[PDB]
Amino acid sequence: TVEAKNETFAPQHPDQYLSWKATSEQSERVDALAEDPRLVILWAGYPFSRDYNKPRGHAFAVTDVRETLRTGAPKNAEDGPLPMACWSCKSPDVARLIQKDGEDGYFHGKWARGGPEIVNNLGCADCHNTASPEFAKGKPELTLSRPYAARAMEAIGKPFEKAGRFDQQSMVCGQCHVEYYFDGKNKAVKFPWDDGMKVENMEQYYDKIAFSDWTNSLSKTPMLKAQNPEYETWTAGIHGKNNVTCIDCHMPKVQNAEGKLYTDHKIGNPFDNFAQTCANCHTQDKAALQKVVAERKQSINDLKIKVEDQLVHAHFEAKAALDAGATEAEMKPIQDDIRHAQWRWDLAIASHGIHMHAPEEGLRMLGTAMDKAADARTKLARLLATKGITHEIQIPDISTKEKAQQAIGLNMEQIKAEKQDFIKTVIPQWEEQARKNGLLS
Amino acid sequence: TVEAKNETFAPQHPDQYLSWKATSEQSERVDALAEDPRLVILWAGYPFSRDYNKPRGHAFAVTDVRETLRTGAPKNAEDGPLPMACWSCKSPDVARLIQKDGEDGYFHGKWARGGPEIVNNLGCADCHNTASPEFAKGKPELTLSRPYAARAMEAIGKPFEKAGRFDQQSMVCGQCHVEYYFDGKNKAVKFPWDDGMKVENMEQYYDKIAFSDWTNSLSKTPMLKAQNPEYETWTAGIHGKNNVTCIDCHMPKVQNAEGKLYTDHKIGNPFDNFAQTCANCHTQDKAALQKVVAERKQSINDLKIKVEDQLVHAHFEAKAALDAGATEAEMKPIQDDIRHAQWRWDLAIASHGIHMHAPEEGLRMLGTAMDKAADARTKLARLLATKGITHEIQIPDISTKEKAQQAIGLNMEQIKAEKQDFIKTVIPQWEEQARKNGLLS
Ligand code: HEC
Ligand code: HEC
Ligand code: HEC
Ligand code: HEC
Ligand code: HEC
Ligand code: HEC
Ligand code: HEC
Ligand code: HEC
Ligand code: HEC
Ligand code: HEC
Ligand SMILES: [Ca+2]
Ligand SMILES: [Ca+2]
Ligand SMILES: [Ca+2]
Ligand SMILES: [Ca+2]
Repeated sequence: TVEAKNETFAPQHPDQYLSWKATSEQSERVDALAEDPRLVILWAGYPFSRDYNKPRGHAFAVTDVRETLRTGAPKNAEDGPLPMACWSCKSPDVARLIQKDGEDGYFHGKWARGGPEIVNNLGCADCHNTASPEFAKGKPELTLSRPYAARAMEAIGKPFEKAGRFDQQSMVCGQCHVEYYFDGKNKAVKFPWDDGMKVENMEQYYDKIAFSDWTNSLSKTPMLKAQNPEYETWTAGIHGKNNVTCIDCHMPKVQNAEGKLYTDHKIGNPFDNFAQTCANCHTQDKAALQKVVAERKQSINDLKIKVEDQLVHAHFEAKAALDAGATEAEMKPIQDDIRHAQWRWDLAIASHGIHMHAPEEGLRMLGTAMDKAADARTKLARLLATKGITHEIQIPDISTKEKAQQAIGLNMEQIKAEKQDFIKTVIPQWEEQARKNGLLS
Repeated sequence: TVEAKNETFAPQHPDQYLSWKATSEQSERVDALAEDPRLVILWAGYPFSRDYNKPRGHAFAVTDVRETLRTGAPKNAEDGPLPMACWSCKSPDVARLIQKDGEDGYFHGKWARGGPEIVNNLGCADCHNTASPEFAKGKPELTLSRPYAARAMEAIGKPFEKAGRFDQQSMVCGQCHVEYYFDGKNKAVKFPWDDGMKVENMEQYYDKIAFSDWTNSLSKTPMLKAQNPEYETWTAGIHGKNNVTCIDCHMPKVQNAEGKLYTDHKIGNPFDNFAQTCANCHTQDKAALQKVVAERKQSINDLKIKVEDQLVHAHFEAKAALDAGATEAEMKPIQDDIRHAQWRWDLAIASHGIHMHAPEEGLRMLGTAMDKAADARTKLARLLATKGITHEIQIPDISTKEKAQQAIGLNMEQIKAEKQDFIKTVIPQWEEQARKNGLLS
């Protein structure tokens, strides 16, 4: 009884439906690896070294997971590199499948299996109990449609059904805008929050089970990957500490044409409606506030490049240590430091909003990253020395995305061509099947 | 015309005189070396590695400058390690001597020479144009009594006499609460503010004139020493950007018993009068705001110790490279890194208010310090290796202040005995002679 066909709700809720659909204006897909080719090196061996763009409007979540090189070109339902869990934060068909087949049944198999099932845009049933008779009368009836998120919120002592209205607001965004990992043989989504939401707590959670997302193919380090920890970092920042919710900024109360107030569902940049967002609580003018946010952004960006350069050197130094005959036992302490270094950097800047939500916390995390990178590179220079190398390790040319990608051994020409053929041929098949089954208009 | 004898003003200004005098209640003198022995290594070869306490009330300025091991135990007027400029920020007798002898004549010679002349506590004439007929009538008539401070404010585009009242408020504190160095053959106070007040701007200032405060005796690095940059860091923080002045927090407007409003001159912790400081602008309660502040403090403290431990190892590793035969040319790139890492560390935390005034700036500078300390240790590991040394360099025991000080060759028992002798026999000759000459009641 979850309804994933969002247009079902346009007659009854035009103001919310129309502004929801308007995230389709937020369409520029910015190539983040082209903007920062060092990311290719830090993510070598992981699909993020192939393709990683800045987020854009919710209306594109389904298109973007279909089009990313990360999911590749599966030839059938059992094929492709990634599991069903990649659909989880992209569409209300996930809520539909979880209800129909259960959680274990949803997470089983490959991403490719969900192709003709997960087809409606990120939408009403992701955040709302659209089954409640109250929803058609205009009450939000906010709900956690994702059970792993419900279990996470209980782990940090905020069970969602007991939380008040305002805590629940940020928690619906905290279904997806969080750090997570894939746990178990079915690769089910889990947020690593059992020990708390701080970078140190989560690093402790992964280290006590020896978890790794992948092995960096330069340094052979067992690495952790961070993903957009907005819920965690917002909680740590000044706004979170004062109960200023994601909604206060990103879904403000606005007036329709008749003057009736409703929640703006065009989720995007709060600066676009400054008068209804920051000016509700701040007296400073829009340009003054933009300029503060811009300066924190540039401070964080400058420091983040310095930490990435150290890390690029650490991975290439480890690779030269390995080629010189370093044993596993000689590399272990170095790989510990690189893993912890990169984990702190990644978490610090995996959220594109960190300079706004908790800039001090991002700056703190980068400083602790840089401390471990220093340990990695000092250990490495001593190790290379016992192998008779005492000069500076030279880095290949990584000045562009394409050069960084050939240097780590990716055959990009062939990767892109197989993707192109998959988008062209498989996607219309999936849509044809979904329409046939009544899953898509 | 300058009046250094503060008590002169008691009959006319009881509310201000009484609150001013009450700084003598902030009497705890906390030993920062004992809390943090790494400082003794980073400042090895410099007077701060002998004695460094946290600041206490203005009432103690003249006491603390006379009692500090840093000023040694001069036998006569041309003796001792420090110049006249150490008096500059401690007493209104400085304004009297600058007027009487001029700025050059005041700065010429040793600290010891001012001993029988600089005798009255930090007071009225340091911040007030007391000779104005408006002063006796109850108007502040704020003034910059230090001309080097006046040229510094011009240098940052904020001449004092053109500034509004609110800028002038913070400028008075800004005569002393700043980074400075000693310039030229008479060792004149100078604020390195010509290129601006950011860490990077002052770094350029010093590196452009090849200036060094001292040479670290372990690494032989020509080093820069930072001093309490409250004015610079407060300007960088969110309060300074919203024109919340030093005064709004540290010298608030209060009522006397008769209800007349006056400025509390008991300059201290703004949390002691929360209802008249933070509560003027914030609706959070005291416990909540104390908690956010203590949290920033801990964040900066933790990261600071990380950078310090890196810099402790760098200095000892540089010592070991020198002992293993490294030439000046081989040390030079390492020493430049040490100098830059340590400059950014020292400026980041030499203000004890940074976690309140500009916590993100402190954090940012600490992370850039860390980047340079990393480069130093990496180059040092490579250099040590070319000399046949491939093991980690063992550090001596520095777990207490006394152990650290022995490790850098300070005979603390003799230093302390000499100071005690000076405090016992010279201080009273200075005071008796000041009294005889009418300078001290
Ligand atoms: C399984 C490994 C996947 C893959 C292949 C993708 N997702 Fe996600 N995703 C989540 C959130 C909050 C965002 C926007 C915030 C941000 O990116 O900073 C994204 C974005 C995407 C994109 C678009 C941007 C890009 O990387 O190109 C793509 C292509 C993408 N995803 C693919 C949230 C989640 C989850 C919430 C717990 C889960 C699980 C996943 N994503 C899993 C995957
Ligand atoms: C798909 C097109 C829809 C529709 C029809 C609705 N929403 Fe949402 N919604 C979200 C949040 C956090 C709120 C605020 C709840 C609160 O104020 O406490 C709302 C609000 C509503 C309402 C209530 C009336 C209103 O305008 O405030 C209604 C009828 C409504 N919505 C309809 C959150 C989300 C989402 C989070 C990512 C998504 C997606 C949607 N809503 C989608 C829809
Ligand atoms: C709760 C009301 C929120 C808030 C405040 C935001 N989201 Fe999401 N989001 C999700 C994914 C997969 C993306 C990437 C989509 C893509 O690139 O194709 C996003 C993106 C955003 C943004 C960026 C918008 C832009 O124009 O850049 C913003 C500001 C944002 N989100 C805020 C995934 C999810 C969810 C999975 C079902 C849910 C629930 C939310 N987001 C909820 C929220
Ligand atoms: C509650 C946990 C959330 C979540 C899920 C998001 N936000 Fe914010 N955010 C705010 C502003 C002004 C920006 C733009 C920053 C800039 O212009 O430089 C953002 C950014 C984001 C993003 C990234 C968007 C992108 O395209 O990269 C995301 C995914 C995001 N937010 C989600 C403002 C605020 C707030 C102002 C007080 C608060 C509260 C939140 N955001 C909270 C959250
Ligand atoms: C719209 C996107 C914005 C922007 C740019 C900012 N805010 Fe807020 N804010 C609120 C509260 C209660 C505080 C704490 C200080 C206080 O007690 O008043 C803040 C703080 C800030 C800061 C300083 C902290 C920092 O992170 O550097 C800044 C730079 C800032 N804000 C910018 C309250 C609110 C709101 C209440 C519902 C809303 C909406 C906003 N703020 C929105 C924004
Ligand atoms: C302008 C009104 C101010 C403000 C807000 C403060 N000062 Fe000063 N200060 C000076 C010296 C030498 C010290 C150390 C004294 C000692 O330890 O013996 C201080 C100390 C302070 C404090 C710390 C008080 C405490 O209990 O810890 C504070 C909060 C403080 N100052 C604020 C020197 C000077 C000046 C030299 C002539 C001037 C002018 C100022 N300070 C001005 C201000
Ligand atoms: C304007 C340039 C100044 C100057 C010269 C000083 N302050 Fe502040 N400060 C504030 C608070 C709450 C503290 C205590 C922090 C804590 O409780 O953990 C401080 C601290 C200082 C110090 C150090 C005092 C010490 O004994 O260690 C000094 C020398 C100092 N300040 C001087 C609060 C504020 C403000 C609140 C918004 C404002 C503005 C300023 N201070 C401005 C300045
Ligand atoms: C007395 C010691 C305090 C303390 C503990 C704090 N303040 Fe203030 N504050 C003021 C303004 C204009 C802002 C900007 C946010 C906004 O636009 O409202 C702030 C911000 C803060 C924060 C958040 C930013 C940060 O530095 O982390 C915090 C934690 C904070 N303040 C604490 C204004 C004032 C005042 C106006 C005259 C005064 C007084 C204070 N603040 C005093 C304090
Ligand atoms: C331009 C201002 C200025 C100059 C010049 C100056 N001081 Fe200070 N001094 C301060 C301020 C402000 C404080 C308190 C703030 C702090 O120390 O964090 C301080 C604190 C002190 C203290 C108490 C704290 C401690 O370190 O034990 C002593 C002692 C001291 N100074 C000695 C000296 C000596 C010796 C010299 C000259 C080498 C000197 N001062 C020069 C501004 C100055
Ligand atoms: C280190 C700075 C400082 C010193 C020392 C100092 N004052 Fe002040 N005084 C100020 C400031 C700042 C103001 C506030 C000006 C304003 O409100 O704009 C002020 C205000 C005043 C006023 C105006 C009325 C009022 O209370 O606002 C008088 C009178 C005054 N002080 C007298 C004195 C006396 C008497 C002494 C010595 C016992 C003294 N000051 C020492 C800084 C200082
Ligand atoms: Ca975007
Ligand atoms: Ca992860
Ligand atoms: Ca103190
Ligand atoms: Ca200095």
